[PDB]
Amino acid sequence: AKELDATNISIDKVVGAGEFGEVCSGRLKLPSKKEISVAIKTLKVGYTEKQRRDFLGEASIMGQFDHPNIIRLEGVVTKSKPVMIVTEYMENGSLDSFLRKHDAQFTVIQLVGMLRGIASGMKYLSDMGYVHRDLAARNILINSNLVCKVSDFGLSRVLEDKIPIRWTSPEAIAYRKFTSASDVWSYGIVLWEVMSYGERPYWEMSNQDVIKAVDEGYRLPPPMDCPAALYQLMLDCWQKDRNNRPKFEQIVSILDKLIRNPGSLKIITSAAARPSNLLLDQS
Ligand SMILES: Nc1ncnc2c1ncn2[C@@H]1O[C@H](COP(=O)(O)OP(=O)(O)NP(=O)(O)O)[C@@H](O)[C@H]1O
Ligand SMILES: [Mg+2]
Repeated sequence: AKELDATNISIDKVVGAGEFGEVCSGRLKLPSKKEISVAIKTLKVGYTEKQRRDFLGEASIMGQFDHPNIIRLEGVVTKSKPVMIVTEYMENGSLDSFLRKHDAQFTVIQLVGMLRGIASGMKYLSDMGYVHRDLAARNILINSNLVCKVSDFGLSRVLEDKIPIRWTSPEAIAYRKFTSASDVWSYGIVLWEVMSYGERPYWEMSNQDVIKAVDEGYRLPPPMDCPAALYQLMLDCWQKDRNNRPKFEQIVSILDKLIRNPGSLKIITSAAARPSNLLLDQS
């Protein structure tokens, strides 16, 4: 992480709050004198050593990536207090809360563009040997041009040697087997979230029932007017055998084909006469 000079940082307004303190919008003056919009996260006063380590540790992971669909770290302030993390500004906030404001208001192709961005960021993250472990719409940020970027590296780990039940693969729930294929499972959940405009995966089902139902082969049902190609992709991401799930590169390719031939999205799926809220996948 670049150590920033605080004279180049100007804080505007508080836009949200996190575990470690506040999130503000503001401006960063770059060494070239160009000024850019940024988000500024500050570590609360009277922080513990653990809080500082976790706060800056997440920035250290973020900083190892330089990709259009991973949130960009502009730098940190550590040599004065409060400690700060400065990232690119994402005008439309978190993807799940953004989509809930706009139910049924985007085209299928717009939604597919969002999904393609997320998949591309994940392809790079997995190429770099990281497993995110908390890939969920609430951890995707979306900018003024609807570009979606992976964020929140608080649970991320290098592949070597509370976790969000609704987004976690059955094998990771069962015995902590986290791999890039468990992030592909999570991607399938994000795909359902996007096509559902921010509906909660598995609604408010008891966690024990989410675990049992999924292990028994039950899957989230097709969102309203969901293209067949996209529901099939969800089912593929949710294969019981992790070896049968697509790789992120394959997901990017699948979505690129749908963008290239939007007519393919005209084939729709539904399941109105099904016996239960979750759908048993035969496959
Ligand atoms: N780079 C950014 N640009 C604009 N807003 C941001 C940025 N980073 C965080 N925020 C906003 O700050 C608020 C608090 O951040 P955060 O608590 O990280 O998001 P919430 O996470 O949506 N999802 P989660 O905390 O995982 O349940 C949210 O409304 C974010 O969308
Ligand atoms: Mg977050």
